[PDB]
Amino acid sequence: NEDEVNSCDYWRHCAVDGFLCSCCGGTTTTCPPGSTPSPISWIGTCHNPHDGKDYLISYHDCCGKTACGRCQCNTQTRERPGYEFFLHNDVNWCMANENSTFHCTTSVLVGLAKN
Amino acid sequence: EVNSCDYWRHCAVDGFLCSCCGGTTTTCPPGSTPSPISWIGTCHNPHDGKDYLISYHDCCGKTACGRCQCNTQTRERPGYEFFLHNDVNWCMANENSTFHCTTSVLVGL
Amino acid sequence: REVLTGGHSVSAPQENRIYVMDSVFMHLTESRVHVYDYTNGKFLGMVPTAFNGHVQVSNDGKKIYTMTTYHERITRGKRSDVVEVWDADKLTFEKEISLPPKRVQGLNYDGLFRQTTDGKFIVLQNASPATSIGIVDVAKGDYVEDVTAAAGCWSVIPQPNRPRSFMTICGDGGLLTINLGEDGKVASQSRSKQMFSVKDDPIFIAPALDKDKAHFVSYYGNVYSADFSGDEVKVDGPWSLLNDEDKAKNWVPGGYNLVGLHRASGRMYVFMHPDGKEGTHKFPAAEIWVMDTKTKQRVARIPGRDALSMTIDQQRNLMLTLDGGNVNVYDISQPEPKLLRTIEGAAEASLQVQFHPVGGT
Amino acid sequence: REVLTGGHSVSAPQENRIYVMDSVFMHLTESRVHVYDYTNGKFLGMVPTAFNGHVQVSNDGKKIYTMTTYHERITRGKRSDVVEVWDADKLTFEKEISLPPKRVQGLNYDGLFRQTTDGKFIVLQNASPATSIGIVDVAKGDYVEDVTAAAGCWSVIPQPNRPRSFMTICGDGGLLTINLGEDGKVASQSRSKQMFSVKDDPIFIAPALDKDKAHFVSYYGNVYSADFSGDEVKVDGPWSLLNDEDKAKNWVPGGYNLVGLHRASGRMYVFMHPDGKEGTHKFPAAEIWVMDTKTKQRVARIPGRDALSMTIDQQRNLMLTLDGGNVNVYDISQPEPKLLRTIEGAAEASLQVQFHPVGGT
Ligand SMILES: N[C@@H](O)Cc1c[nH]c2ccccc12
Ligand SMILES: N[C@@H](O)Cc1c[nH]c2ccccc12
Ligand SMILES: [Zn+2]
Ligand SMILES: [Zn+2]
Repeated sequence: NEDEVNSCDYWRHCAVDGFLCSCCGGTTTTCPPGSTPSPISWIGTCHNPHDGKDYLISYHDCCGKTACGRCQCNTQTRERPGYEFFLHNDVNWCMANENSTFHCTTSVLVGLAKN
Repeated sequence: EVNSCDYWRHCAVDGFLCSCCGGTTTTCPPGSTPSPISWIGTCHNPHDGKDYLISYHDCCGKTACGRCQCNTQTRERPGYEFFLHNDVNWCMANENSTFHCTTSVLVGL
Repeated sequence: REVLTGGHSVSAPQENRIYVMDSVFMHLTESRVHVYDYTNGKFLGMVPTAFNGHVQVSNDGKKIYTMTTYHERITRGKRSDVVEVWDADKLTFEKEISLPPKRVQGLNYDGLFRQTTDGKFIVLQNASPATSIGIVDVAKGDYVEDVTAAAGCWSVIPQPNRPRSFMTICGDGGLLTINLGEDGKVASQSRSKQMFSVKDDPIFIAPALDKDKAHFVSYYGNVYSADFSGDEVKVDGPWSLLNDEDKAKNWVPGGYNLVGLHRASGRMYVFMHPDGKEGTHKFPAAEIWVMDTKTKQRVARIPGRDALSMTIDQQRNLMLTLDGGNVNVYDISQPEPKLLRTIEGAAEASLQVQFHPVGGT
Repeated sequence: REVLTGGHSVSAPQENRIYVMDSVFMHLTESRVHVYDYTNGKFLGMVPTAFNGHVQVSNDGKKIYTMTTYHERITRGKRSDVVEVWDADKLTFEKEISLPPKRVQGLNYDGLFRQTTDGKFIVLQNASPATSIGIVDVAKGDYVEDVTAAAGCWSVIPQPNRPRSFMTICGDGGLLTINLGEDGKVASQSRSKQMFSVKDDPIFIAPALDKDKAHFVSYYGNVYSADFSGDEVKVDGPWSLLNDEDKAKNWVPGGYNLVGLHRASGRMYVFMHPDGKEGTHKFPAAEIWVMDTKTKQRVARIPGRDALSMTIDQQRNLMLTLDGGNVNVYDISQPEPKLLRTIEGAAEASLQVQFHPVGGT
């Protein structure tokens, strides 16, 4: 449901800080045209209500275009400060891209979490 | 107010008033460069009931001030009357043309 | 389980796309083009355009052209003025074309960044404050001509009936026509008779452009015309947009890209407001008036929704209007425009919207 | 008759000045620092900081330092990460210091861009994403050391009692202390014993910093301390911010630069909100709590005004708070803070405010 995935409350968006790519001309798992996926990201686990399982989500950014500005989220479930760096979302996960300009952020399902 | 777009001498300002940006009507905010050229307007001064020629110099080389945005158009004309036109960047002849704010400089009657 | 990928094309067909040029004046170094689907208001993507970008779409619909300025350190360092060619479907950068450091920095009037009818040349306004028109050869990716004859003139009006001719409005109230050779250099030129009094009845630069003629509205609500169907441009006017009741409440035009022409019907669209006087020429539309250019009579008047700029699609009989942030979509197949939808928050500070071209003519 | 002049200094004395770091997240390539007079709310000037700038004022009060990233074509082209030195009174650029292309890009926590107490070195956080702490010799205009010993740690807490020493918080729940030599290169270091459980009681990075000790608050409302009166850092805690009534309402801290210490009194200031749970650690303040760090009891609670970040001036006994756009000025000379004024529209998206230093170095 497009409306549903475009909400900060959608289950897999539980540690998104940035603009949802699905509102920026992309989808939950594809960058808007002309923006580049980040090879690195912060990660978190989000509880899936539909099956009651926790999933590891990789919060990759799309990079190399200026701020999308749509559907800004600042959710912080299980987010931790930078001394747990890959759980931290107050940094630009485009930081190692060929162009680090932050465009939007995605929530990519990796697989089931460890219980 | 002098920080209002309704202030008499701001009658052809398209931009941010420098007096709201750390400068004054006739001084650029610190670290912004005065433009040598400008658009010109004629504005009525209520204090003495006379029209004055006003030179709308910009201050340049810093990004947009963002404060006290005005879009007044008294005696403003299109680009074929080039120096009466205020929809172009009057920082264009500066070393760095990034637009910061607009001043309202009294030339005379 | 999933992998984030790039390389994707715009999700909606070209025929659904519009381009909202967001100056982002409050942060003008981050201007951009927002691409929207006009049928449903969906945001499709964007092209970043640095400081005070300008945009057009190639006549064949394959490419987006931007014009902008960079500096090595933004507010200091060496300047680079460029045209960029972007793929329209992938919204990716393809090519930079170097310009001399004098391209116009100004609000997004259509006439500052245009192309020849044949699509082979981009034609742009320079102001440094020295004025001329610059010519870019798209095929070669080169700046090829600087039109000195255009000093003291402003803006580019392509002639749709010729492959590589355009006009500009001169400070003496006449028009200059430039005809380019196949190399993009000036092959010939001509000056019209005086069309309007610069002091007494200045025109807005935005043309209501037909295939072989253009109309212009004045600060006081008169209409002037330039017919370029023959070997030389023939000028006429004024006729008034205003009846006696109109004049009594001081109705006049106001806006930026404030007029349009529906070529099949000859209807001209104009943003108008009451209580006109010195300084109101850029006021938001109280109304849109629809004028029959053959009969010289108003055929409709509708609420303006505070619009400032418009554009017309001939093929689908559509008019878009823009109030700086929101885009209104109108069906103009009938004399009374019908509002279809409003796209809210399409931009923060836009004075220009354009349709993706459909067909190639 | 009048002439436009430039070259002017900031109109208010240094003692009146504050710095609001505006990320402008919606247009993050046009971040900037806004300079305000806290006594009257007057806007004094600004320093542009390109993409996601960071800022601090030199300890001697003479210069403003920024850290930012440029690219040759903003969204493409070669990257330049830099520190810039700006004159504090003229708000003009003086020099650029080249950094390796890994300076931290992130929100403006104080600890990402700091200086040694002596002011000789700028001390900045890198992430490639491997973390290290970069050292810039200001006078030489050079990046002189990369403290890769801080891998797996985050943020810089200068020791205010030593000239060229700082601490960072590590993934082992302890602190790492670095002492620099005369040229800025690492001379010695030590890790503390474990201060907090990373899994069970994570701390906010923002220190409530005394001259010889730092306090930290946790996601669950506990307080930890690191004492650096000597060369070995001694750690303690937790003690709870919360009484039984507080616990019953699930009060917890929340914010960014969310704590402060008034050194003369030992009062610690913390942003708090009720109904705390997982995910609320960045929520705006419902209240500011004022704690006596010696007695470990709350001495005041006041409305938080939705603040997220704060800073303290020791000599004038002031606290500033910031909700993202507005700055509140409080007199904290007594246990109960007194609201003096609010500066509205100081920024569009700021999480950091700072006073101009007044002590001297
Ligand atoms: N998900 C992140 O890349 C979006 C972001 C959050 N905070 C930032 C600070 C700077 C740049 C990007 C970000
Ligand atoms: N007073 C002018 O320089 C401000 C301005 C108006 N329109 C612009 C377009 C581009 C850049 C600056 C401007
Ligand atoms: Zn679960
Ligand atoms: Zn008068």
